[PDB]
Amino acid sequence: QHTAPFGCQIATNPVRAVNCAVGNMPISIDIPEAAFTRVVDAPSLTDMSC
Amino acid sequence: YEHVTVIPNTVGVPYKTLVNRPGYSPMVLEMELLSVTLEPTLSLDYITCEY
Amino acid sequence: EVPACTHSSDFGGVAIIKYAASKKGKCAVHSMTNAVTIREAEIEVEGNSQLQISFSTALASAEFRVQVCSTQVHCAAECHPPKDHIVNYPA
Repeated sequence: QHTAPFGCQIATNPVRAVNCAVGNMPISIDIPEAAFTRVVDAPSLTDMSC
Repeated sequence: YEHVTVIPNTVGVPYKTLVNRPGYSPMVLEMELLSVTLEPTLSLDYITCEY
Repeated sequence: EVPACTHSSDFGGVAIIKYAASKKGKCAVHSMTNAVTIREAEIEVEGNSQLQISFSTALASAEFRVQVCSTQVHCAAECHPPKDHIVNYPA
């Protein structure tokens, strides 16, 4: 809990390594077609200043 | 529509991804890691105590 | 403007066309490109408004002209491949 690298937090019952900042993680999300709206059916924007 | 993305193994940091399905208006998803748990498979050899 | 397009056997493309009409009436919709096909045969127009149309194409890069009533409009679309290689209906 105090000596492990990558800022590891050690928990018990069951024993486990929690929040170890090592590497990356790929996430795949299959969003349904019902959540999508067409470009033509979506509001278009003109005359923009920032 | 399948959206594949890679985020760093860092808990507490919010990451935003742009979902662009051709012909459809873009979508923005906010992802945040709350916990990353690594549980090892254990086998008890023995236990020690006071004699 | 093409917010969504997927080149497949069915109408996997969505297109929004902005216009300025003289009066209320019915106008015919037809693709002037032999590679793209529109699902809508006729729609209703009024004045300063828009219209949503469904289209089917095979090309990845699709530049097609849509003839609404008697005037033509150029559509720019970058369609993506579908999840299935074999389909259950002809096109």
